[PDB]
Amino acid sequence: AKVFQWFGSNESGAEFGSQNLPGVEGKDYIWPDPNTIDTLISKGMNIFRVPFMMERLVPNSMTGSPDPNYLADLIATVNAITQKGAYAVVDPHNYGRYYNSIISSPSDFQTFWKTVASQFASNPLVIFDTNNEYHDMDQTLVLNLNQAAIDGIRSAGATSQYIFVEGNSWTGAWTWTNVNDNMKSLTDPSDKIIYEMHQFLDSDGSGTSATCVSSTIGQERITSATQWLRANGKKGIIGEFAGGANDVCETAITGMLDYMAQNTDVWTGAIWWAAGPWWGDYIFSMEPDNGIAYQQILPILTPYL
Ligand SMILES: O=[N+]([O-])c1ccc(O[C@@H]2O[C@H](CO)[C@@H](O)[C@H](O)[C@H]2O)c(Cl)c1
Repeated sequence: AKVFQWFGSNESGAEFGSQNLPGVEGKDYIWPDPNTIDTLISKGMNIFRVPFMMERLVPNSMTGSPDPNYLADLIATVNAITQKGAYAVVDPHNYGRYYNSIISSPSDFQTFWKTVASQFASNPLVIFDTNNEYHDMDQTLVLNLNQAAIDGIRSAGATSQYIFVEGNSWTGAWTWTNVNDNMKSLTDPSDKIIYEMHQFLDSDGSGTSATCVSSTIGQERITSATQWLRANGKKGIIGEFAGGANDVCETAITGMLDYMAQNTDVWTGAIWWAAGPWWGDYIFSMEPDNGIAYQQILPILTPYL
């Protein structure tokens, strides 16, 4: 049936308006629509990544208590995804930073992660994602933060769940081998680490242009990462990727996914960026029924579902 272990979409919105903390639900940010998630599940997607802000979930100090109202909506979003059998990725979309400062204390980060994991420890369809897109920060620190997250998660008794770890350089697949080699050393008593890498297809890899470099750029940019995963005995996932609704990008997307389908010994699947209810005319919107990617990219993703 399905080609990959996991194939689905980011469900963005709870991390919107990040300049406004705590911000106001329904004004600065919004949670995903369970009904449009239901539509994507019906099409065959089985994984939904849910960005949220660390500061909204655990304000002021990451070692403190959660904010009950924001936590309630995270739980509602997650448990609805998982009630249907799909996996829900809990993603503190924080770039290795808390109140815009590098998270320099692995012990504080471990406590944050025990707190979060304790809210989901009996749900085997939750996936914990240590942090979205570490960047511009010490490389040993990135390793140590990922390890601290794992340690906190497992200390909470959340042992059935996969943990998505992310590297430096915005966890890019194309820069993985030269930047993130030290990530090979991460340890997990559950043996459920997945190396989450992101790959955009525009000139600079920022995912801000709908134009892709070429019809083969996706395969090109993930090839070395694929060899690093295999040689190091690791498993990976593409946790964010996108291209514009045009021929070159559509061919790049197909070529990337086809290459990944030939390498499922290491690639567990792929997650599109992004669906969510506040994208409007976003160049990559996967939100049913009118997102441009839902209209023009989903027909090329269904062959893998
Ligand atoms: O590796 N690079 O040469 C490179 C990586 C990332 C870049 O831009 C960032 O891309 C992120 C997504 O891949 C995005 O979230 C972030 O906002 C961008 O700054 C560049 Cl330009 C280059």
